[PDB]
Amino acid sequence: QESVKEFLAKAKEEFLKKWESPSQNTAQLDHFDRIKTLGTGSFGRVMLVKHKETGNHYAMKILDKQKVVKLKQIEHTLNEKRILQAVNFPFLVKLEFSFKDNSNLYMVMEYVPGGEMFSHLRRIGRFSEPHARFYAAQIVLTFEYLHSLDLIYRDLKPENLLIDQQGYIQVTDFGFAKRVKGRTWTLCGTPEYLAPEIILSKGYNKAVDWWALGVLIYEMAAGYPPFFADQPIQIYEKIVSGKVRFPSHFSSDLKDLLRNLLQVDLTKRFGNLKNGVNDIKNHKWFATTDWIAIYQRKVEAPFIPKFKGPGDTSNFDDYEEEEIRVSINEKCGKEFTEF
Ligand SMILES: c1cc(-c2nnc([C@H]3CCNC3)o2)ccn1
Ligand SMILES: c1cc(-c2nnc([C@H]3CCNC3)o2)ccn1
Repeated sequence: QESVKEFLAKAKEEFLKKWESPSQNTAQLDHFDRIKTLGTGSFGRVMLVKHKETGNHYAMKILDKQKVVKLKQIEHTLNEKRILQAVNFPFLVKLEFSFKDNSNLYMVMEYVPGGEMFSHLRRIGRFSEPHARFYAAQIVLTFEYLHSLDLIYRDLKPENLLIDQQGYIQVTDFGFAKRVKGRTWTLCGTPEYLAPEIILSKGYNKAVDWWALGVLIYEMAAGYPPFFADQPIQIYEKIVSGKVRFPSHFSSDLKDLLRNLLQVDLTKRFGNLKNGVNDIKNHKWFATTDWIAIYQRKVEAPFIPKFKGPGDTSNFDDYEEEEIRVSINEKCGKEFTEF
C-alpha cells in the first residue's frame, strides 16, 4: 500500500497547487459555435459547442449570474469551478476552459458522447452484477481520490455519470462539491440518494458519499432505488427507517455489502471505519476486481455506447433551444469576482 500512499500524497500536492492559484479567463464565447442543448436546469444549462479554430467539440455549462444569486447558489457555483480546475483523475470529466461575461458564467468541459448512465440503465432495465461492479469500482476509486483531498462530492446519481467511448465512467456536475475538513451542514442532493444525517439536518461528513454509493449499486442491480416512494416526504421516512428489501436475485455478497453501505448509523457505515475505503475494496463482492487494472483502464468494458463520432448527439435528448443573451451592462460583478 506504500505505492497507494505515495500516489495519494502526490495527488494532494498537485491539487493544492492549483487550488491556491486558480486559473481564470482562458477563453471567450465567440471562439465557439453553438450546436445543441444537452440539458437544462433552474439556473443553467449544458450545450454542445465546437471550437471555431481547432474544430474540437466541448460541453459548455452556462450559468445565469442573476439567477444564481436569486437561488442562493453563489458559494456553490464558486466551489464547482475552483474544484474542477484543480482535480485530475481518470474518471472525472476534464475542465478545459472557463470565463465569464456581463451576464453568465461558463465552464467548458470535454464532451463525452456516450450519454448518461441513467438512459442506458432505464433502457435495458437492470445491469448484471458484473456490469454494476465494473461501474461501482470506478466510483470507489474516484471517492478515494476526492476524499483524500478533503472533498465531498454530494451529487452521486445515474444522471451525473457519463459513459465514454471506451465504456468507462466520467463523473460530471460538481455543483454541490465542497472542500470540507470536518463537518458541513447544507441541505442538498436528490431525494432518493440522501443519507439520513442530511435529512435530519445534522452536521455531516464524507460518509454521505458512501451512503449514496449504496443507493447507486442497489439501483444499478435492481433497476429502481431502495427507498422509492411517490413524494419526497415519504422517501425521507423510508430512508430514516433504514428498512431495505432486497430482490431475490441479488447475490448474498451483494446484500451484505449494501447492508454495510446503507447503514443508518454513520459511525458504523463502510467507508467511515478505521480501515477507511479498504473495508469496501476488500469485501467479498469485489473479490474478482483488479483495482490497478481498472485505474489503468485495461479491463474490457461490459458495454460500448453506439455513436457515430465526436459530434454525435444521438445519446442525449431534445430540449427547446433558447438564446444565449449577454447584456450590455455588467450584472453581479462583485459577487463573482473570484470566478
Ligand atoms: C450557508 C448556506 C449555503 C446555502 N446555499 N444554498 C442554500 C439554500 C438556502 C436557501 N435556498 C438555498 O444555503 C451554503 C453554505 N453556507
Ligand atoms: C456531455 C454532457 C456533460 C454534462 N455536464 N453536466 C451534465 C449534466 C446535464 C444533465 N445531467 C448531467 O452533463 C459533460 C460532458 N459531456
